Amino acid sequence: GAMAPSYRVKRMDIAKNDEECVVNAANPRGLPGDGVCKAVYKKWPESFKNSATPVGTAKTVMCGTYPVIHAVGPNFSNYTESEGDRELAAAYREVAKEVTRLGVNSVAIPLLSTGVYSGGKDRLTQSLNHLFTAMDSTDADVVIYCRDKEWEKKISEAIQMRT
Ligand SMILES: c1cnc2c(c1)NCCC2
Ligand SMILES: c1cnc2c(c1)NCCC2
Ligand SMILES: [Cl-]
Repeated sequence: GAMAPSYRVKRMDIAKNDEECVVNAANPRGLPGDGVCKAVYKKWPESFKNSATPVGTAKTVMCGTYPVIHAVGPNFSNYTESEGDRELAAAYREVAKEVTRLGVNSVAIPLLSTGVYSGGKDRLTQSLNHLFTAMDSTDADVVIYCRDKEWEKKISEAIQMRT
């Protein structure tokens, strides 16, 4: 575990992370995809061997010895708000199981279902709160990756609020 497990946020490409493993915002079919998934495909293409997994699950595949945790958030275009919320919570619980199993001291994680899968809604608070519910009981250093300057401030404020 980390000596004083923390949450941090960085605004940059998750393919440049400084952590012991990465969570991919994957699609269920293990396809290269877009956004976080395409950056992950470019950096760790070997990790997409047999990475297909259902919605609400995570499947880890090694790129050399570096673990890529493929986490499949729901596409809110297809799910009801209610069923989408259940699957988004579930995907993060499966990420916490994998991070624990791998014995890493740190993990890079994007906010699931906040981009192309958001159904055109702002889901920062919803996705971040499911991330916390899952990860609070782990002792890995969690580093959250985002792209948007305003999201960086809101994530930073949410982390600081609880400290
Ligand atoms: C997250 C992912 N990609 C990028 C950024 C952040 N910032 C700059 C351009 C590329
Ligand atoms: C491409 C690569 N990394 C990231 C993104 C896109 N979007 C969210 C933050 C991390
Ligand atoms: Cl997304």
